[PDB]
Amino acid sequence: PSEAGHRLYVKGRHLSYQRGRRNTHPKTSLIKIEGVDDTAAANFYLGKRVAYVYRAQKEVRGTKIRVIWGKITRPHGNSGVVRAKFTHPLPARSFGASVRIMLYPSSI
Amino acid sequence: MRYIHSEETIPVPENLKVSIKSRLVTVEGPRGKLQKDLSHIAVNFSVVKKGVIGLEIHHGSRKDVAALRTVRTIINNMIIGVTKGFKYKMRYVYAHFPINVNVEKNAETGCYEVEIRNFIGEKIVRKVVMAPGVEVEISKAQKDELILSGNSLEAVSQSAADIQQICKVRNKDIRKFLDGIYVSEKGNIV
Amino acid sequence: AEINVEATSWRRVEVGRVLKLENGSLAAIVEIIDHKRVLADGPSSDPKLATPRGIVPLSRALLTPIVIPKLPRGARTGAVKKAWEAYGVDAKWKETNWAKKQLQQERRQSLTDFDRFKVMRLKKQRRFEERKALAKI
Amino acid sequence: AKSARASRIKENHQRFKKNIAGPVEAARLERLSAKLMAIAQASGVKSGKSIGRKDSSIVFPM
Amino acid sequence: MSSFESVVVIDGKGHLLGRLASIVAKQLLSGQKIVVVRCEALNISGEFFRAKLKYHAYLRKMTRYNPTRGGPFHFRAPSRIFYKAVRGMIPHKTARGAAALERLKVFEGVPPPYDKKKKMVVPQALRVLRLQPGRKYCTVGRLSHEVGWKYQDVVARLEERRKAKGAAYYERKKLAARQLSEAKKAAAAKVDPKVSEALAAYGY
Amino acid sequence: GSLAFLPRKRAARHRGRVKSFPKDDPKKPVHLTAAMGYKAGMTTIVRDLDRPGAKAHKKEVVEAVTIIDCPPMVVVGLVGYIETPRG
Amino acid sequence: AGTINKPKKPTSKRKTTRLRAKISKRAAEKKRKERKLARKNPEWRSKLKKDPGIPNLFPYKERLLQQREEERIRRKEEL
Amino acid sequence: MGRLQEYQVIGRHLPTEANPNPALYRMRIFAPNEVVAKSRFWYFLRGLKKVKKATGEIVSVNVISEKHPLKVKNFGIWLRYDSRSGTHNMYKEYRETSRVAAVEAMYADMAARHRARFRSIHILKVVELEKTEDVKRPYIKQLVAKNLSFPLPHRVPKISTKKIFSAKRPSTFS
RNA sequence: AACGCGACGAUACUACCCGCACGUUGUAGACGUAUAAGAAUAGGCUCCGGCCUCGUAUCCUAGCAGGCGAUUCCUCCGCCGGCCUCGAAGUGGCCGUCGGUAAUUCGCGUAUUGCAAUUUAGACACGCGCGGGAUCAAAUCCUUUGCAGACGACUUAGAUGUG
Repeated sequence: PSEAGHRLYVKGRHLSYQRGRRNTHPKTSLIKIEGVDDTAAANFYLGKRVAYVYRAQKEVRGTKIRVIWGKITRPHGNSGVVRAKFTHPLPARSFGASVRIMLYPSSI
Repeated sequence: MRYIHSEETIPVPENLKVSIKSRLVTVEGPRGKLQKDLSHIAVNFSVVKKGVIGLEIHHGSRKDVAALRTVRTIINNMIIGVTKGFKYKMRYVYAHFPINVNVEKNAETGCYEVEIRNFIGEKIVRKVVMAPGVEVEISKAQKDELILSGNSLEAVSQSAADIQQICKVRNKDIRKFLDGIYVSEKGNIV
Repeated sequence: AEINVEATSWRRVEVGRVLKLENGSLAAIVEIIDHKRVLADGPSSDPKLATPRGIVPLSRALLTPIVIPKLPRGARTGAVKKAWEAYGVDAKWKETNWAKKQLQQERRQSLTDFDRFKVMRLKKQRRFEERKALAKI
Repeated sequence: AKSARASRIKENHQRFKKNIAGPVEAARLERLSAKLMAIAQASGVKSGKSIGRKDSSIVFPM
Repeated sequence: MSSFESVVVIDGKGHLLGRLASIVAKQLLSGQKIVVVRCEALNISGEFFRAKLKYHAYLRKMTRYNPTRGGPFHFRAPSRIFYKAVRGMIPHKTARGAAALERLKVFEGVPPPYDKKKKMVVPQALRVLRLQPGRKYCTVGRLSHEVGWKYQDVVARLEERRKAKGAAYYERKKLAARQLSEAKKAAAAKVDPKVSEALAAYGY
Repeated sequence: GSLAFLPRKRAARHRGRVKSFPKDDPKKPVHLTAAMGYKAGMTTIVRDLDRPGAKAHKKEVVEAVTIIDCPPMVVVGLVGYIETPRG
Repeated sequence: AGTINKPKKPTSKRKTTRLRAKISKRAAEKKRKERKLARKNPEWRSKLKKDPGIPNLFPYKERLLQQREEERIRRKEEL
Repeated sequence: MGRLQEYQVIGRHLPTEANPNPALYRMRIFAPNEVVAKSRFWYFLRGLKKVKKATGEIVSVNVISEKHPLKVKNFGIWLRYDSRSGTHNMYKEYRETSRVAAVEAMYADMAARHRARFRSIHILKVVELEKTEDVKRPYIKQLVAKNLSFPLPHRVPKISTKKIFSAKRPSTFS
């Protein structure tokens, strides 16, 4: 009875794309990491890896869970929000969904 | 101009108990007890001497220290009401139609009721219900006069104003029709 | 004539009141500039509680229950120093509840991962004893 | 003409309600309720004394 | 500290309407589920006749041909007033705005499902922390009751019952806390001095 | 017409509903509020009028009256309602 | 008035662009007319203006006036 | 306004054959930097005398600072400001630790109370009041009242602005 | 409100409830998704000693994704029942059985997924199965009625009867 958790990642929320008043740039996404509130806390996570884990209907190679991979690039603003760059831009319906921030590559 | 400090004092007589909670003020004395909330005014209460209560304000404005004046006067009015009481002496006069005033006290709600009849010969009966804690009597010292006494000056004065306002003429001449109930004397029971 | 009054009990800004700064430091008021800024000095020998003489805002400050009794207004660093070790401000600060809370926070922050595991194990033992005690009553 | 929603008219109606219709309808209701009464009287869990459970939403599903 | 929860319950008592609506709307669009209670205890800065005048102008605003469809539906409940504020602050004419409106729930009073849950508070919208002490303010409950809300008294009675139950709960909680403190002293004697000193050095 | 009887629609139900019972207080005796009947017709009567102040006072007036067949109703149930913030 | 119970039609603060321009051109025209009348100027202009003087609430007014006097005599004797 | 320090600027008309060794004027001004110091120096000399930047040179610019900026002083500022009606004299007082701080407060107070601007304000004379008797304004005078001590009622706690939700209702007492 | 809600009646197949096998079944988005006083903020809380900037708090938190056995422990969970409780859109307490359980220490197993690849693991919903219990209904068309009616619609009647 281990009765404990198994989380090795930090929770995060995909908020929106990099955008101006009208134009939006799906290349870069905005991620709010759980617990980070300033640029130094963001600087800790620049370079860390980020995964968007969702589910589809058809199983391809043993699973229905798809993943979109990316990494944290640079802090955004002063509130701890970060910019993330993925292999593919996030689906847009995912504005408000969870992203997993994994601590690798690690520098500590 | 943001005056740093302003202070004022109410002296409390030897025979009263002034219990003040956060901004609730309750005064007990021989006449009875009166309670009032002044939570709408920013003020600090303290004890400066043996029988002196200090009300104080910090970093306030001129309006704020004026409110301090108002609070001091209200608390002193409560104290003197609980010591000496408050008495309004009213007179009813008429030209042709005598005004009939009946005073009754009912067990329910513990209030007094004043019934006024035959004002300018009118067939309407005018009922005025006194606030709780104010006693009204037909006193046999002068004629056509009514004594309205109590502990709360506000209640006493408002009851007097209610009677005076309920007996007022309409569509007549102010200079010719001179009948009604008027406040003649104001003071203390003791 | 008995009056029962319980409104507030504030701590006054005054010459000799020592106040805490968000660096965790202490500084005694030596002069009052306005209702928002004062002149203060921390001459404490402890580097963690030392504060250079200067202007401090009361918004950034927090008033501790320690007051140096009779140091003159506008006293320079030497006088504030002599008053500080004469009154023993550091010992009273250490005995205050705020300093204990800060020390607990510092220990919990400096606590490592193996230390976290040992903390959990020891808390489990102490909790076994606490549950035994609570079951009886 | 005074409106049907005039304050003085409402006060007169209140007095009339309280001093005539009140007593009349009270006596009428006493008699009628008397006739109604005449016609009418013409373990906890396993007994029903303890009121237990018979047989969209307000909360978010977890 | 920017914490994510299943759903946060906000006790609307003492909160400024627009600021609480702004925070709630941002959380909804970020993906947090919110539940606001005591919208009747919400507050609006300014004076009560100012709020009542604003609501009466809102009542003026009406569609001409057929009020039944298309017309501005004037809701008289404080929960629906708060909902109107939040809806005006989010883009309700998009699927994302509709999703945020579906993460938002609002009630009058504290329903029994939420009377036993922890009610949070937002410091950025608290009246005692935001308003200058001399300024005036009004309550959305008074505004709703004066503009046509029919259920002020029922909500007041239900709140009184809930508070009596809460008083009983708090008596039980005080008894439990006394028992917990006693046990901790008794058990301390029967714990190894090493565990205690170790925990004290570690800050526990 | 009057804008108070609009949306000039057919009645949703043939029976017709009360929509408001008189307010209740515990001090009055226990009684029922409403009843039912079937319109049979209407007829003419003569009443010895006692309307003090009327010109037909202490006189015979001819009036039209409606007659409602009212067989006794049977009680077959009891419903209980609670007060909620929604009604 | 019964403004609280029955407010009237609001006075829109949404500026229209037809007027937001009229006011700009009218301001420009007013500035031009001001400059033209200042050019005309059938009224004398002097060189020295009325100096209001030193405020009397200044606590060192006596010393400043004394310095002014001594400077006057020094300049007069030197020149 | 901004960050200011005291500047003395000395300047002179360019030497000529007719008038060698010119008058060598000097004055003290308040500027964010030496560029603005020189610009307003030439502005004031153009306004007063017949010296322009083209025919003049800056002999010296020197940063003068406060002798004792760790001690509290009262300053009296006599100034001119021009509004739509004309130029007005004002004397105000500021309780600060330096002349630059006093002028900071003066510009802020002018902007807040009379909507005056930097080019609309002329600073004639800023003085350090020697004795307490020299204070004429009741606010600084109540600040220099004897045995001054006051509380701080209704202090809103400084809560981190990203701490959106809190479990305990905050207190405004300490 | 024809995309607001409630109570009650009767519900043949279907599947109406239960047990547990799952689903190459859906989800505006589990991963400890843990935490109920009320009330004031120019005051409050309490164990009556005292305490209150501060939720960077409290609980919980170790074991092949959490095995097997032992020393030792009566602690924390869980399911059923019994008594009661909760109606604002309905749940929790105590007791009882049975089931699991590092508060201390130890032994036997983890390898090879090969240097990372969502740690496919939660919830609610719906479907398809098994073996246990329960039940054997209505509406529409049609004829009829005129309390209704442009036509739909509506009030009625049609199984033996006060038809």
